[PDB]
Amino acid sequence: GRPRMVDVTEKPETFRTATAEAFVELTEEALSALEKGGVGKGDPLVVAQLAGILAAKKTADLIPLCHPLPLTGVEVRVELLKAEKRVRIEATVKTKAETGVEMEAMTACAVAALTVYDMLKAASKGLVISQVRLLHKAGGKSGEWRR
Amino acid sequence: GRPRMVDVTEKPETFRTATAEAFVELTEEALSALEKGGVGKGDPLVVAQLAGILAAKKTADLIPLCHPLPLTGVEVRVELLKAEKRVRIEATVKTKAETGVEMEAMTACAVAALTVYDMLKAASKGLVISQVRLLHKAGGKSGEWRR
Amino acid sequence: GRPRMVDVTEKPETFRTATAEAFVELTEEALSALEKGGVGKGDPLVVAQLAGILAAKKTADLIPLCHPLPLTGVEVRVELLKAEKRVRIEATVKTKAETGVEMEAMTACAVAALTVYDMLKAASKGLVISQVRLLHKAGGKSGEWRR
Amino acid sequence: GRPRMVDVTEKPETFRTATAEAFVELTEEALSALEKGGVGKGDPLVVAQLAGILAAKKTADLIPLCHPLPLTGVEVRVELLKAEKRVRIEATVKTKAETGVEMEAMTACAVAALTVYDMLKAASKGLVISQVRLLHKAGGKSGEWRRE
Amino acid sequence: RPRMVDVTEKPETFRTATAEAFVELTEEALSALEKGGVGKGDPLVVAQLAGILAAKKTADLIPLCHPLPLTGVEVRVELLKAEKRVRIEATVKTKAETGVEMEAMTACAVAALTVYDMLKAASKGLVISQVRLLHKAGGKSGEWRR
Amino acid sequence: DGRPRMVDVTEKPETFRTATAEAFVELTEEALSALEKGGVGKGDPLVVAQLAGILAAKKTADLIPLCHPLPLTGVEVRVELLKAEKRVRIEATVKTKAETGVEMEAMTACAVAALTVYDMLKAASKGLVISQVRLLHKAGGKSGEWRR
Repeated sequence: GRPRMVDVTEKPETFRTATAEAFVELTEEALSALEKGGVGKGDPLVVAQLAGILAAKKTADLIPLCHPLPLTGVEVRVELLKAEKRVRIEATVKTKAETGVEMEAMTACAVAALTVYDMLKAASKGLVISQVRLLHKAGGKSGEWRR
Repeated sequence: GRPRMVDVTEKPETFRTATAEAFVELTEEALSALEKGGVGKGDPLVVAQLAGILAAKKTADLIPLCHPLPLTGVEVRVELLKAEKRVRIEATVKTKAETGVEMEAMTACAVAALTVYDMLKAASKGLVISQVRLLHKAGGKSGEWRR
Repeated sequence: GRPRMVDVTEKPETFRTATAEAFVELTEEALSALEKGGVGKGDPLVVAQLAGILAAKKTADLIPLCHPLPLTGVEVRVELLKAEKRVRIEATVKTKAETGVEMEAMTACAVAALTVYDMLKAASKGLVISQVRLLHKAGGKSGEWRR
Repeated sequence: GRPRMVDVTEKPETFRTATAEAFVELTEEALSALEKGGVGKGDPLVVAQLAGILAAKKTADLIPLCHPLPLTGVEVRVELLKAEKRVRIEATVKTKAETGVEMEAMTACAVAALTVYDMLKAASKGLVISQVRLLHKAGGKSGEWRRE
Repeated sequence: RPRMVDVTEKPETFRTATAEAFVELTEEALSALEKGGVGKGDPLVVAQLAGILAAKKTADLIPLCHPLPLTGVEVRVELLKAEKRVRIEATVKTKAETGVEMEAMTACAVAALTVYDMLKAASKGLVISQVRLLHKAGGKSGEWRR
Repeated sequence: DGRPRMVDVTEKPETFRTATAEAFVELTEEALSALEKGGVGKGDPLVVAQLAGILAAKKTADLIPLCHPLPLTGVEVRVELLKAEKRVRIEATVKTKAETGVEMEAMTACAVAALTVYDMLKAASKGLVISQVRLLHKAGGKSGEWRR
């Protein structure tokens, strides 16, 4: 029952993809600050979107048993859903390897969300990262998965 | 709109503390796997708890405008709330500095949550991380704060 | 002779600051691409500016004998000098320590320049990072130098 | 202009190579100290050459949109051009991948140059890193390229 | 001069390596270990995870080491009470152009260092007696064992 | 508890700390022979290892889970060949001004320098052994001086 990096040595390298999303719940004082350009640290969404891409590459360094893999693609979307006072984040990671990139996609979303928080923290300490969840995955033995 | 790493050279040095929490909602399959020791990768809670502490230390590397700071204390708790079918993660970070440690606490919880996910991913890809939020903080200009 | 991280343990801690700059020479093709918004990878200046801030924090990990130290302030500016077909980067770093932060400022500028190259090389592989040089530094026994 | 790590998933993996160079212009005092063995921190060229190799491997961590890839070869040369009062750095990186390694070669040279600066700034803060540029690349769709 | 040996034209093949390391304990460190540590947590559990993490960080620690995609990592940290010794074993696997001996060695060395960190409050004299390779396979030179 | 934690030292004073460790690499005849020739073609083993040690001291917090990250104020590493003994000796002294010791930084510096010696010579002999990584001295902290 001890920790281990699962042996995937005898698995073929195949096209892999994963998509996840996360949301940041906005207060009124954070929504208005966001529309005016932030709290003085710069564009919250721009900094968070790039932070997501970087995070995807740093996933193996953050998740102990995660496999170090070469990434062939990373897309990150950070948008304001004004009607919901919510910030939606989506990330898709791709690779050609023996194991999936769900952690990379999830991590990109979680860190981008953490960055939105960092960029609006001044206006509202109570902002909440609500859900971080997988939306899609394809490539491995189990094939395609849809939320 | 340009990103900036807020200058804190001209700022009061005080004792700082921040506490955050996060949750991972489990499916029946994941709960069962958890109670049996995991999916074969090791104890989900033990590995996630350690991941949280490591993440606290890597915060400045993940959050673009976060200040690199010496951390004097990090406590992380990852617990199974059986009846609620969810795992609760709590993290408290302390330091003596010119800037707060809310991001270290938030990041610790987010990465611990992501690790719980990685450790149970095989049972259910649909597990959800949510409610990553700050619970307490003190030492800043804004003073004491509690959810 | 033998490499060493200079012993500065018994040196008094003082305010430290350093400013450096760097330039990236552009071709007409790269300039044109820049004004249209990039080559398809995104805004070259925006990405490079953040890369610079991040690079300042990673300095000690890149320069072998550099002293690791908490930074209290990081400012990075990336500007397009159109008629000159040049991108200028400037960075100022601050802290309170026993050694200077010249490297952090130099590194921030260099990596930002490297990122500008990455964001535009698809247009022209021959782009050149012309210079990376110090402009100012203060602190320590021996302060106050300016080019 | 939204940032993105270009999708190269379906591109075939091929042998890639890239070579770049950089220079550090010296002052009389830097040159003198360099010839004496440094400023007391150690041999500037030796530490810089090793720093360049390490830098190549850290390229993806420094350049936001760069693809993390497995490097299969890294050569770095750091030499003093006494007459020109200049230090020349050259680096050739290789890999088996879907994208080129121009960034790794450029980064290796830039960081090696930064390290030379670090190893001699105690003698002269005015040293200048100049001409970080690509000299050659090959292996991809575009084919061969060389600075003429 | 230093170089990352060019293995671009070498074929990708299954490669594996196993190494081990020991940490000699004092009576006081053993006593502390048996009681759950010095207050920082379970020494063996933290050390075992540190070893896996170390395997992944090998290329960043060993200058001329090649960065490669690891396919498997196993680490075991056991207390040999009577001997007053903690034994660490690690096996790394991959499909690459170069071996993973460094990954296995580094995993054992860092796990041992972590055992030291987790118990040094009880005794500063703890010793990492040795780190050595036990087996490797997959390369041009094929199989090797101590 | 028995659960991991980065010990709370927030209220402790920031004092001058120092630590010295050593490590050895036992050589085979082939490795010893390779060393005297300048290595196995990857470069000077002792030179690369010495730098690796300094770099390792700085990466200690990133390698040891519960170690406190702190600003190092000094790092010295020596890697020497003890011919008659058929082995390489490594010693490292680390310094800082903090609330916790640097025994880990000194121990890690020696361990990684040793691993690097192995990497730089394993082509000659895979049976090289890293023996005795141990602390020799440390001062600062409530416990005071301590010497092997």
